[PDB]
Amino acid sequence: MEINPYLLMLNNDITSMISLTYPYTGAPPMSHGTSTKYSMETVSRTYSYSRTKKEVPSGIFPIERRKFCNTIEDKENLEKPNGNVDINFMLSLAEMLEEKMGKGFFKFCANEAEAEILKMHFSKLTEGRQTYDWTSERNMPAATALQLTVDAIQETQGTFKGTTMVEYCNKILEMMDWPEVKFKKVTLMITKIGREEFIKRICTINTMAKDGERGKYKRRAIATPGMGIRPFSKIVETLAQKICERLAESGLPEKKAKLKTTVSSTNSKLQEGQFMVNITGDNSKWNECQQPEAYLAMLAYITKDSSNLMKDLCSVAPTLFCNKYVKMGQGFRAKNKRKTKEIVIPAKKMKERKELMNAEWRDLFETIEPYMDGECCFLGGGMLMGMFNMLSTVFGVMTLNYREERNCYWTGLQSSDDFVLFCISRTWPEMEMTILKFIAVCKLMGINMSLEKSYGCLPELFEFTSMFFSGDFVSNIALELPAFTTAGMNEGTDFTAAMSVIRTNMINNGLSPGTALMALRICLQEFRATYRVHPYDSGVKNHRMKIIRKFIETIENKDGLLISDGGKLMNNISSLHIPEEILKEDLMDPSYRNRVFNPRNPFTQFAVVSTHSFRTRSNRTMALEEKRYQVVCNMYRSVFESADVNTPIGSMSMGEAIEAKILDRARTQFENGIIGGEEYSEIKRLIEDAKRQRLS
Amino acid sequence: SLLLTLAKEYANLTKDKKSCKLLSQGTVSSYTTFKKWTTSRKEKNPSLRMRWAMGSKFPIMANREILEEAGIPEQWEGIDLWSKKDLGMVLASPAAITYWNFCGPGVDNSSVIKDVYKAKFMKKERWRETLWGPMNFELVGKQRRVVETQPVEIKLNQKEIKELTMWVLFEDEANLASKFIQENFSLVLSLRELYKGKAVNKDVAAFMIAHQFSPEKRFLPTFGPIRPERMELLHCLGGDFWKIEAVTAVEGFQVCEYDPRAPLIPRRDLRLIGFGKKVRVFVGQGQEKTLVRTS
Amino acid sequence: VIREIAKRFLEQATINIAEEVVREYGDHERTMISVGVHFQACCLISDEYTLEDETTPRYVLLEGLKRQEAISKQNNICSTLGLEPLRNLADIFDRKTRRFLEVGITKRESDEYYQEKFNKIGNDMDIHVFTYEGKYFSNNPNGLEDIQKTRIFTFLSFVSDELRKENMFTEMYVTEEELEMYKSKLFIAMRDESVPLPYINYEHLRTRCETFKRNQAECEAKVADVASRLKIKLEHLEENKLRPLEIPKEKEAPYTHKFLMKDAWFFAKPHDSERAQPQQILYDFFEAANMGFMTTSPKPIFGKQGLMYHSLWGQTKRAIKDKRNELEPSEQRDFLCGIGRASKKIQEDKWQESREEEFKQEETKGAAKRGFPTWFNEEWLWAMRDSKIGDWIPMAEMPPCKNEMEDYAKKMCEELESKIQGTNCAREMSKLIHTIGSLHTECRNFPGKVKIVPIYCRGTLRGESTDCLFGIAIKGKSHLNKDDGMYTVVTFEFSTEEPNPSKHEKYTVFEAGTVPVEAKEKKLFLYCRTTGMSKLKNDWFSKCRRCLIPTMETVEQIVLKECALKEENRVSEMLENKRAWIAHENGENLTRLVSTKLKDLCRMLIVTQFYYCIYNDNQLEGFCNEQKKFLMFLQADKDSKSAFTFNQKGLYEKIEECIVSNPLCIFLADRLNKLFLVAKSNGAKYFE
RNA sequence: CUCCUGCUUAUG
RNA sequence: AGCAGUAGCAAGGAG
Repeated sequence: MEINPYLLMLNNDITSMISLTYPYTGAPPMSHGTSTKYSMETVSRTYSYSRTKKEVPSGIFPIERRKFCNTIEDKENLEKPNGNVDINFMLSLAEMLEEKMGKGFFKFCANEAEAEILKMHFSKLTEGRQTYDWTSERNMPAATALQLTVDAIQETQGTFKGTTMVEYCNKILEMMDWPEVKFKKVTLMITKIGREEFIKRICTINTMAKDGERGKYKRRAIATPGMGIRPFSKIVETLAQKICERLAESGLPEKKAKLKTTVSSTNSKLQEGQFMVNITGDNSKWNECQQPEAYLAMLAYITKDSSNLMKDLCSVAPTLFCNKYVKMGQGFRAKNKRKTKEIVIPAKKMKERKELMNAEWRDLFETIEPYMDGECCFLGGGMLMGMFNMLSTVFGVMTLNYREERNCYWTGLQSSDDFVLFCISRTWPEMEMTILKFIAVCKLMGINMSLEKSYGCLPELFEFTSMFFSGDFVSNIALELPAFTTAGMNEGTDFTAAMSVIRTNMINNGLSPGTALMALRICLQEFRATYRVHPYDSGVKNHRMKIIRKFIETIENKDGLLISDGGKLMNNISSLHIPEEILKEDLMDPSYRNRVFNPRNPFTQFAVVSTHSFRTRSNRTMALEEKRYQVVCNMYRSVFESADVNTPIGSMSMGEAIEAKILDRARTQFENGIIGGEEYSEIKRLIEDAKRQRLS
Repeated sequence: SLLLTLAKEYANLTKDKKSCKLLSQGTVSSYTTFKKWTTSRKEKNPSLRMRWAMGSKFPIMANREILEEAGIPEQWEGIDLWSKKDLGMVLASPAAITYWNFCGPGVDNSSVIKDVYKAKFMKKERWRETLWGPMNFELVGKQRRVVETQPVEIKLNQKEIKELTMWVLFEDEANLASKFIQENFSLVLSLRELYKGKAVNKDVAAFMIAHQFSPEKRFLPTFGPIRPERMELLHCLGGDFWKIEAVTAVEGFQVCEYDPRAPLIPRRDLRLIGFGKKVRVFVGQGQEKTLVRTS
Repeated sequence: VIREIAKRFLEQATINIAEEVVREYGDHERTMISVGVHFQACCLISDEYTLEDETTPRYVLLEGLKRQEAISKQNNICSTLGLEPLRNLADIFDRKTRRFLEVGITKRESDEYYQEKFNKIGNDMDIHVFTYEGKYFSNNPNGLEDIQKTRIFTFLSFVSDELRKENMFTEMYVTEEELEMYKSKLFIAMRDESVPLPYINYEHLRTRCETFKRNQAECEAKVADVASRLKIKLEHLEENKLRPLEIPKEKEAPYTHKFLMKDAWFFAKPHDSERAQPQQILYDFFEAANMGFMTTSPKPIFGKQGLMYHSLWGQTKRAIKDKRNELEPSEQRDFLCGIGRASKKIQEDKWQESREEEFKQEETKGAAKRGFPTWFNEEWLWAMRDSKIGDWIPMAEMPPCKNEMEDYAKKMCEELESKIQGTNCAREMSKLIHTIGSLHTECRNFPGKVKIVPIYCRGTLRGESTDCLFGIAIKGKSHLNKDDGMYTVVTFEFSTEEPNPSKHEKYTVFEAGTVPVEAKEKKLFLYCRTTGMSKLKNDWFSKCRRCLIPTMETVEQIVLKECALKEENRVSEMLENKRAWIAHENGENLTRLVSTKLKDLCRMLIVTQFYYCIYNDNQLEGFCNEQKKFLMFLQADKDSKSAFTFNQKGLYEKIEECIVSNPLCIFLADRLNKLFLVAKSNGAKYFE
């Protein structure tokens, strides 16, 4: 007897039989070695999709520049993806866009964006993902990168008194006018660097390999920028964020009701002979065919009547994307015929060591050479991952609101790289005409629809952001399994955080109740297996159940114990919002309740109930700056006992209010309190000597 | 400490030049990045690292003087619970945690825990006194809404909540006393008679006041009535293909200017050394003036 | 929001008046708030005590007002007294002091603003400058003792506290004393160079984008794009070219799982609570499973290396006989678990050049291709067949239930839990959890030391909790820095079936001896296999218990959709009287299927989720994407919606690109082709 | 190919 | 040998 699981799809829908075909239970794919060939395929493929040869030499940068707009050499295979944007066509799509809703659209949206840039603190730059710090040329979190950047500003010339977005950006442009910048290297030697290397370094974007990406056989490289490009990108993402929130055919911030309203609305506007065919499309090479010169053209049109500050402030990040550098990873390796000795060639010596590469490496390397730096590469038309995502959706709304003038047209919905198009027409050759006109407008503007991964039907049978919609029923996003148990902090914050994740996946996704009870019992079992705690009735005898089994006769009511201390489960599906202690403190023994909840404990001293919070030991394998900075943190937190809650206002001085605060509470505790001359005069002498020592 | 050694360590740890280039000559903003600065990058597998930590013998960093004041070195059969390695912090085993949980001293703190977590004990009482019934097994569906889900009776808007705790516990560096604050100042006058003398930590006080008053606004899929008592039980009451419900039921003072040589008398004696005097007031983060009472 | 906070600290109606003043001023954004504060400043000056006797007011307000009536009211107040201008329009006129009244409010120390105003007018007007900080620094004529000064310092400390709330410091700037970007030297040559090709500078591009109107020659370029297209859609009702996939016709794929599933044999004993560590289970099975009758011939049946496995098995046999699990260093463990077998990583500091001696280069190949396996059906049908040992997976207890749907979820958990604990898939999950768990803790607690870790389980036999023993595992001195690292495990397995050089391709099968089996005394084979796990793969196999979530999610979607469309609580009989079509036979396929119960369906679902938990590679991921595409085509066949595709050549190039050697991928491709054969019997979009 | 080196007691 | 797939691990140093 042969056996086949997919026969389950012979009498059911695909809304229930699609989690069967997601392998989200096994191990995610990882990358290995270097991330050089992936980036060379991205850059060389980006130049290979530009369809041009017209070069303009640069007088600023020592590398050539290839133009990307309005320089087309029309090859016969136009189905191959092109990277050329017609600016008159897309500005015609901008006027055709704003003429559908309102007249003062870009002025009102640009005033809403302009209202909320001047009221932004620059610490918002530190609430991001991992960035590329150029001090040591590594990948660091954003707080350390802004730490070394602000330390470079205060180290080179003058101090920093900005505390805003605009004066920080003007400080970056002031660094672009500076002739020599001094920063710290290796034990802290202060080195200097000139002017051209600062421009070559401020436009540096690091490329690595994307780890943990489900769904590709071949790996794709991700790129993270520096810090001196980020806040202008925050400006553009706020502007385009307000534009996408104002629109009606976008789904970046409900994604379910809008398709109901466009299916129900556009099916209600048919003739007696017209009908509708929907096409699921998925744009391929979306990160290599969105040039920032089109962003420079459109963002000079959105800001035509906005201000003088915003008109100049929304045309800066597209230029830095127009002259960006691409890192090369860390090189490659070479070995002999015996395969024993293997030298490592870095990305620096790749120019000299050209004679030790494969056929594919020399095919990707000989067609990338005249755009190479000594250590980096040059790109002027790419837009990689980790960049503008809220602004290409505006292009997607522009292509899906086109007017060609019968009475045949289209509509739909756009996402990051998924689009669902609804066509309304009369006959099938006119369907060829309208679909080929959609490929015409997307192909002329610069959006390459993939032909292999696109299809369609007459009713709703489409794919959009991995949610398969049938004719009547609706599937959900396939849930990530390993996000259930990644708390790993405490005996108290592993189970309640698991119930919070089961709660938010129960409310957000479907998560049927028996599946939720099963997942709660599995996370309970790995909780009991991690911390080695079992119920008392089981015969488990390890280094913690001996004490619990020995002292079980001292506890009167047996269900008053905790799960982490030798008790069974009392939380349920209807008890996920209540932790175990608050559910069980009405049944504990008073000796047990007084015994466990002692704040005089050797484990807590040195957002749930804290009674088991221990700290594990650190590892055994920049350490002065955290010493001094955390001395400032413990000091300023010690002076102002309520300062981690409120934002620390006041920027005239810190230590003046500290000294007047120790005089304030020393005099406050003194005058109807202590009353003794040596303590008040002693603290007075220490504060005065600290002020004379500090201020001089 | 008791605010007698803070000036000594303030004197000895401000002897550096670069600390003077930072304090009062540098960036006050970067304290907001000094609080979140540490080199703990991502911790991409924390539960795996906890399984490796609990696989050793002594993973725990515990205090010394309390457990050598009360505890025992080795148990009745060879269970090691101590170390002699190092600052003064001694490694230990979770068998010492359960030994503290079964053979430790007891301190009466029923009213403390049963006054800090009053919102969640109120959730336990409101979950205990409800009733359910039959199910439906029918189709259901509705769009997503923005619902505040907690049965509060004050309903601030996430901006007067920081400002309330700051204008209750330590009113000096707090915030403005604003135009949306006069009724909230009647609330301060009603709440200064509550949180004056307590043994609760101030961050825990900001936790309980920041949680017992705040309607938590969320973006959740709702259906049926949107009454705020049955909205925190949204996960239990209905799903996508099923539905079940059968529920039938005093400083009224002022300041003037900065000039006169005021007597060095702070806010602690602001009432008895009050009227008819130009008495100076030190307002918090650095804004200190000289005060005249205005009728 | 400007309007929300501006309605918080500043008054209600004054917003509209100040906004009208900005509507009479120009394209300016921030000054609203300043003018609004200024207006309430005048409202705090000139409201309550405005010279009530002679009710015509002392403060003639002609600054914040409509820009039509200041000249008329100026010519209505000054027509009796008559004054002289002071080179500027006066803010507020006065008749008690018979002078002007200037109002200005500033942030800084008020010295420089008052000296620049001293450069403008001197002190011949009546200057009133109020600071947010609290400095009444103005002209010598003053207010007497009134609460106008007290309330205006209360109001500017008020508004200044609002400035310190939302970080509004570069927002109260008067235009004469924010809207200018720092025009640098090198960025202005950077933006002018990054313009498109028909443009010269950013100024010409900005004026042309400000002066752009669309035309109707857009459709000339659009139809000119349609003309040079050469693309037609491809239907399915006339050209149903959904052809079967190219499974490679090459050598059959080997058994590539890390352990043994179906060819396993074990020894059972009653389990004791005290002897519970894996070394103590290894020792107790050294007395229980007799190694004294474990005689291995020095000649293997097949394989490559025979002497090293014999000396290594004897070395670990007498090593366990001395009751210590640490192999002493000899040539056998120096050859099997790699010690000294790595490439010399030499940096680019010295190269020691030579005339064509050690000529170094690089080379990459890819992956080897294999064929369709035939050994997978019997392991699938064994994998859902019941074994009499009872529960295998250590599942936790049931919480106490209310009168809610917890009887429904308790019923589903107890029935599906009662069905999956007895199958052999639960035995393999217990094998992976206990074995890779113990190997994982040995990979943490002792690097650099070769351990001897058994391969075992624990299950209930005749009610009594027993444990088993499947193999002997050897760790390979893992130094796991990153998520990879690939430590080498040497596995000695116990088997009770005769080997096969087609299936067991990666083994070095010996012969061990005799085993009595009750129902005469059959043979006993020992297997040998060197392999390698990884650090991330230890967490993803050591936590393979969480396969019940997609299985029970699928079954509960079936049942909740069924009672969702039947509108009646029919659950306990629907879980019994509902068929599921699986397992078409070998000789015939055309509408000859096996309708089974739903409990065998959740058996097969936990089987396929477990095999998804084992064989996760790149190829299974990309193949699962493409089979979701063909599943959408088959759903397009189930309703005859007349779907269409644009290019059916490169699609099969991408599917046939991502099928190389993974046996689960080849098996699901073959069963997908047989799904197309069964679907060809009813719908017409496929081939034979 | 040859020559020299190491602690972390693991419990469904 | 082996893991693994478009390149790395399978200890390090000296000759």
